[PDB]
Amino acid sequence: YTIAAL
Amino acid sequence: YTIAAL
Amino acid sequence: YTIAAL
Amino acid sequence: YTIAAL
Amino acid sequence: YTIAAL
Amino acid sequence: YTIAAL
Amino acid sequence: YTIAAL
Amino acid sequence: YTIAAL
Amino acid sequence: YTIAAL
Amino acid sequence: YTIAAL
Amino acid sequence: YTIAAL
Amino acid sequence: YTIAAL
Amino acid sequence: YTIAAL
Amino acid sequence: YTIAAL
Amino acid sequence: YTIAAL
Amino acid sequence: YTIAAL
Amino acid sequence: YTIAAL
Amino acid sequence: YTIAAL
Amino acid sequence: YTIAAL
Amino acid sequence: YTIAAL
Repeated sequence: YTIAAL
Repeated sequence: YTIAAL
Repeated sequence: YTIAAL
Repeated sequence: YTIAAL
Repeated sequence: YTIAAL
Repeated sequence: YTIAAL
Repeated sequence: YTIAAL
Repeated sequence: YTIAAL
Repeated sequence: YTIAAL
Repeated sequence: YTIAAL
Repeated sequence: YTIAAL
Repeated sequence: YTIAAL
Repeated sequence: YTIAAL
Repeated sequence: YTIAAL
Repeated sequence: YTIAAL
Repeated sequence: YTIAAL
Repeated sequence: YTIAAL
Repeated sequence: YTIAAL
Repeated sequence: YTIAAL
Repeated sequence: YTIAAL
C-alpha cells in the first residue's frame, strides 16, 4: 500500500 | 496531486 | 486498486 | 503494479 | 501525464 | 510532499 | 515526477 | 513501513 | 517496493 | 524534512 | 529528490 | 527503526 | 531497506 | 538535525 | 543529503 | 541504539 | 545499519 | 551537538 | 556531516 | 559500532 500527496 | 495504490 | 486525483 | 509519470 | 495500473 | 509505503 | 509501486 | 514528509 | 523521483 | 523507516 | 523503499 | 528530522 | 537522496 | 537508529 | 537504513 | 542531535 | 551524509 | 551510542 | 550506526 | 564525522 503506497500513497503520495503532492 | 494524490495517488494511492492498494 | 489504484486511484489518482490531479 | 502501479506507475504514474507526471 | 501517464498512469498505468496492473 | 508526503509519501508512505506499507 | 515519477512514482512506481510494486 | 517507510514514511517521508517534505 | 515503492520508488518516487521528484 | 522528516523520514522514518520501520 | 528520490526515495525508494524495499 | 530509523528516524531523521531535518 | 529505505534510501532517500535530497 | 536529529537522527536515531534503533 | 542522503540517508539509507538497512 | 544510536542518537545524534545537531 | 543506518548511514546519513549531510 | 550531542551523540550517544548504546 | 556523516554518521553511521552498525 | 557508531562513527560520526563533523
